[PDB]
Amino acid sequence: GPLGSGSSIRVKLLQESVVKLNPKLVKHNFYRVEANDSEEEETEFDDQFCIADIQLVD
Amino acid sequence: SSTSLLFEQLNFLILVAAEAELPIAHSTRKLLMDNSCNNCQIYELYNENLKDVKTDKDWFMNKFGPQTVHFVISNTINFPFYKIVYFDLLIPVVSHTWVQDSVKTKRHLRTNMYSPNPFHLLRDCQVYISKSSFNKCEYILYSDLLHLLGGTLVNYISNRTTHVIVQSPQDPIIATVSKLTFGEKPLREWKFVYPIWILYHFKMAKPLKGELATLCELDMQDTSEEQLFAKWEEVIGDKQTSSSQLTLHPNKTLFKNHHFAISPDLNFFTPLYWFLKGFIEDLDGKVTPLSFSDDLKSVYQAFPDIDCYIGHSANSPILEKTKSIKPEIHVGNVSWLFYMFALQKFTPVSQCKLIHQPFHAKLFTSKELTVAYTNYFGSQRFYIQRLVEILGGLSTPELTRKNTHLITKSTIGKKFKVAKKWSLDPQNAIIVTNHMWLEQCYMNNSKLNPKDSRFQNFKLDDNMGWNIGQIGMDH
Repeated sequence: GPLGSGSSIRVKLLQESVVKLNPKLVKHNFYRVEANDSEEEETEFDDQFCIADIQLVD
Repeated sequence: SSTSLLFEQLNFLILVAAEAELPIAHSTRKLLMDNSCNNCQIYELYNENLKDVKTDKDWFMNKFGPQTVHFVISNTINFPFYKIVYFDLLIPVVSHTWVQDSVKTKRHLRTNMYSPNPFHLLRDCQVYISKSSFNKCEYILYSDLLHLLGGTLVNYISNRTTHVIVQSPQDPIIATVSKLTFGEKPLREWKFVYPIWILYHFKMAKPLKGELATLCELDMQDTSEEQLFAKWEEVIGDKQTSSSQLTLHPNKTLFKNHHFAISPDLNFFTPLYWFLKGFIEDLDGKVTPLSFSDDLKSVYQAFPDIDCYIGHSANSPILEKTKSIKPEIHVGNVSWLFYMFALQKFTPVSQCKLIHQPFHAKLFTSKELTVAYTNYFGSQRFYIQRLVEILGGLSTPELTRKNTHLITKSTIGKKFKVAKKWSLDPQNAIIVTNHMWLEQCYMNNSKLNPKDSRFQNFKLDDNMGWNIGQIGMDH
């Protein structure tokens, strides 16, 4: 049933933030987001995001 | 007044509930027109005698089509075609302030927070359900109820995630999300809750408060099954009767004269089965759980009133044997129960949607089917998430180079422009196709060619009958 060891979760992060992310987390992949649409005032129109696949901690 | 292309190619219907509301309807129509809406209809509820005419889907499509309606603007849900607009056609119903705020902020704001439905208690929530806590049937049930409560389901963690649903402190997602730090500033302050946070709102139809709110919060000391059982019993147990859930859903005999056999391929956490059984019985339905060891002929002979089967998988041998014993039995899934609850009418599965039958075997893998989508609003986004999930793929609200497909119904917006260019780049080669490709692949259980001309039609909004979720419904 439930996902287990070695699986990952999706985390949406500012591209600027990736280099500062906790280095003890294992990143499986990182993808640059394109054509982002802000649907909240809290997100600015030109914010550049990425998606990181972060491995579940052991 | 200022102008823009904000509402380009979108159709609106404004429902006026009282004569005094006409100036608000006029100002909203001006806002829509000045920002390039395709069409704006105003309909005065108070000026037709609707209580003697069936305002069903055919009535609505004939009166307000043939093109689709992208949004209904209404400060109330108290109009007789709300259920077919919202639960069937999947058209958002939003207050006038959604238009005002969307123009002010120059963007299409999320519709959930602007729903006038008082049962949409979770409208301000963006909820991540942990797949390392729950099996597939639990995940689907919690997703269904979150959606019925007006919340947004997300499959990614961000600084906008308001709630993370977990089963127990043993879920490794808790420590993983808690370690999302930068340096050490956290991505945000996290709220981990047990699924009874969802269930209480659904069962009681009122906000969680006081000690019951605190009991729904993740407690790292809850390391035993017994402790989890005890919290479930206090929050949604038989001493918490549905105080006003039936005020908002007044058909208390929805399931009268129906008796549901529950397949063993639904392996719920046991107090979640108790919740589901109580939900059915509170609506005057009857429940019999089936076991893999039952002699089905004996069970159906002893309970000849059983007329419905509820199961997770279309390919269960229990279901095959059941159909040979009871050829006329209703065959549905748990989502079907909640759809009938939303419609407030018992409805044969053939008149419901593709997602209301026990699920096909996975047609695709995630490597084959990881789809972005664009130009869908409100409950359409939930539907495409579910459709992709039961096809065997993954869905994403964002577009990246990981995506294999972009699903769209029109040519507007940034993602369509980017993905069309990517489709011509041999280094990328993403496929752009419409939602009828997804729907027909599932309905025919076959990997159809997404470049067929019928799936390259990006003017589907020209016909309301092509709304996503309509394929597969019998009249």
